[PDB]
Amino acid sequence: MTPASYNLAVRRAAPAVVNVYNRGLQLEIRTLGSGVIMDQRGYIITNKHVINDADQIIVALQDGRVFEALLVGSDSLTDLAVLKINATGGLPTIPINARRVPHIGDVVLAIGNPYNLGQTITQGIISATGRIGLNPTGRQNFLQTDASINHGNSGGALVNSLGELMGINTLSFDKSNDGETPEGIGFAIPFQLATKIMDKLIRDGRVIRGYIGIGGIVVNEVSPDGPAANAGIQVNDLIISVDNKPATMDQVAEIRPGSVIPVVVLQVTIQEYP
Amino acid sequence: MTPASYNLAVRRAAPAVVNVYNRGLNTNSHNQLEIRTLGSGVIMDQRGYIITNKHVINDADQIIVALQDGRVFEALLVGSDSLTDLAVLKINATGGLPTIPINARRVPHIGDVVLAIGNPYNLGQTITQGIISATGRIGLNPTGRQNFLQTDASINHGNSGGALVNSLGELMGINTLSFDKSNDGETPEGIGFAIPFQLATKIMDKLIRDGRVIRGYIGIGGIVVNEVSPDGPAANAGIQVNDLIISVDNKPATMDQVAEIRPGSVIPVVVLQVTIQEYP
Amino acid sequence: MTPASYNLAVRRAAPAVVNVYNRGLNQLEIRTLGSGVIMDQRGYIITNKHVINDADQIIVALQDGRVFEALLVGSDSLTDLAVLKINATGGLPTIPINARRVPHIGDVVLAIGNPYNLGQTITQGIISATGRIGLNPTGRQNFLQTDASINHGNSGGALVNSLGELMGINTLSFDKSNDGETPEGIGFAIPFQLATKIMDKLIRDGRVIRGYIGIGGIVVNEVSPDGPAANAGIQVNDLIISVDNKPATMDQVAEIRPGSVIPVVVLQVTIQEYP
Amino acid sequence: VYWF
Amino acid sequence: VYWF
Amino acid sequence: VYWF
Repeated sequence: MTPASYNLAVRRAAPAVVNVYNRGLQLEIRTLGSGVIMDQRGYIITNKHVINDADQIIVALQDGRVFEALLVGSDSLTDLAVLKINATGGLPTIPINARRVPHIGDVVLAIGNPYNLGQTITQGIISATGRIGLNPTGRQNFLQTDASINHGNSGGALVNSLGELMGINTLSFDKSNDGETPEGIGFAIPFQLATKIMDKLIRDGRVIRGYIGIGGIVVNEVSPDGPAANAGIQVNDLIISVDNKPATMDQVAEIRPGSVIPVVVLQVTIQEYP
Repeated sequence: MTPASYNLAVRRAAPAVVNVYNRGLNTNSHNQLEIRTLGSGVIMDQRGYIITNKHVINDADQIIVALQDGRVFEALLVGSDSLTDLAVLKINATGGLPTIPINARRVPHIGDVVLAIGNPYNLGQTITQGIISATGRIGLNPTGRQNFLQTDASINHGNSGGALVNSLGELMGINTLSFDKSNDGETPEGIGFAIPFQLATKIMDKLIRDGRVIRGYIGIGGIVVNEVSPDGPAANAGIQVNDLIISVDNKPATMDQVAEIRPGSVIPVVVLQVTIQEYP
Repeated sequence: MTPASYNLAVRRAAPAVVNVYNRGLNQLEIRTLGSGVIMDQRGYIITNKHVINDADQIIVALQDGRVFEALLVGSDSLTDLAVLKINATGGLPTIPINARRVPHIGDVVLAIGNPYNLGQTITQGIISATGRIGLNPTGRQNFLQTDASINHGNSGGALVNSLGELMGINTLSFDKSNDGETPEGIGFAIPFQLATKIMDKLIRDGRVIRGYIGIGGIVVNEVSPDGPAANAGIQVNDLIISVDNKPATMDQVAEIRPGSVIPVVVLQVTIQEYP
Repeated sequence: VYWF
Repeated sequence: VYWF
Repeated sequence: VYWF
């Protein structure tokens, strides 16, 4: 027989997972992390928490090359950041299958640089999808996995047995309150969302979201309100059609500022989410 | 091609494992129902019988069961068993209930890939995978002569009472607890225990029938018999003091044999008649 | 459909992984415990040195019930390996080994040991990495890294692939955190190739005979004094190339027997056993 | 919190 | 330790 | 560090 192995996925994807170093003024390493080479142009996704307050960001490929990288953009909400390196002899890129839909139970491999020991691969499965993550009241779409994720894995890749990118490993449940240590609970930003964020970053330098004038279906805040909610809308009440579309959270941010949008229960201009 | 995956097992068995909430009336000062503990449960049949861990539902004023399909029910406690830490709940459902796949002929093997289904830290149903690490385990520290399945499938607070199934979605056991307890300092990794499905099922039927697991208590403590502390009463039938024994009810010399014999039946003990009492 | 399983690897390899107890004199009590691997029918067993260090009596127990008093045939501090021997007739279960198999990153692996003396337990993971330096800052040693769960008690036990072929001897897990977090799934094992090589050495010389020159550190020079075995035919501080008919390198120096005259360029030295 |  |  |  032949030994059971996910070496295929490793050979296909690991080469594109790089080690990220956030150095800060002499220049000293402030934090380690990982990153994924998305395409030949040299664009790399990583966690914003990894490259924050970096005086100089360095990327090191598994093939030995090392580059200084350009921070094209970052997003707090998604904790995503996009880097750029200018290679010339070709770059290894992460396999991406946009038609593939991750399923709970799919086998996955976490690829990163844990504690700077060097690139390591860990395997688990997709434990859940559509998870708000480590902290509620500020939901998101997270992928949950039990593939061992440690400090250093952030910004790295989560791939299936074919080497296809499933997500970008972000943080991990380190300790539930002041009591014990959770085991096998890690999160990753879904590749589909990371791709949509990367493109926005490459194009604008940041994510331009469409904000209007409400916070906290019904409409009412458990704390004060804002200005922009004075273009032609009531106080606290539900709504239906917004910009020739029946009821909506992700669509208002998807609209770019400057534009005027009609509402009901009749026009407002889109401001940028502060 | 096709990604390696255990989704088939997830699709088949996950719908049947529920989130269990233990709420109390004297947990806050305004005595409004509030979560004291939470864990998981496994729907065994369509009558609404659910298995969970006793420790998950001890002293509850209200037991809430939530299914992945959105329905929420109040559950009745039909019975529990300290020795195995199993409890059986019962919800009153109409419209039908999802039930966990059981293959009574399947024999679990060390090395079998396994999936743990539960609600760790109340994040919502999560699936973790490992293999069956061992069988016939004491798990705990004392005796608790209740064979445990051991597994490295990640188990956390909230997984108790939940399901451990193989790659075919078949029930292997009920997850009961993580070896989180290292008597001093360290944190074990990948050491979790689960009650074997066959034992879980026998316990359940006994709890549904008698409302408690009736066991046979002969009357001694401590192969050979001998207690470091005083012996029981029922040992004054037809036996010596501190000795062994072989055939008890026509069979070679057993622990879990005594308990299985109904109380009141006169049994022949060798080295001859004794009456079994219900384990006190 | 049959349940996905690695029971084949368990049936093939588990019987040869034994529980090891390092009993010392307080009378005779358990100081530490661990695991070991029965390598052949002669009774030789590999395990970790640290698992048997300073033991007054080493006990080996097999999954079939037999228990034995064990003989310490040798040990090596660098690779933290140790060989024991049990006088067992009647036949001994042996560990499957395929000298031709190349372990690959991503290969599914099972750790076999006796964590917290709970009894033999099998955990599953994959080969996370190869040729690593473990925790040690920098030592002439390279482990296999795996996420198969290992705990106190797994030390000296077997790391096998889905076919039951010995991949390595589990040693330790990654120790501490950078900021209060406990590392998860980072364990190390000595590659079965190096373990087999060290075993045979320990069996032949009662220990590991390594050839040490006389300098500390391509390039030669130290931040601290150099050894007396450097005044045979070399200079103070500089680089070297061909040494004993071979172009420039570490492991080769140790694989050379002490006393031998080795031609060193940039011309002959005499190797002195590693002190 | 609906930050529409 | 037993419990019969 | 080196130990030759």
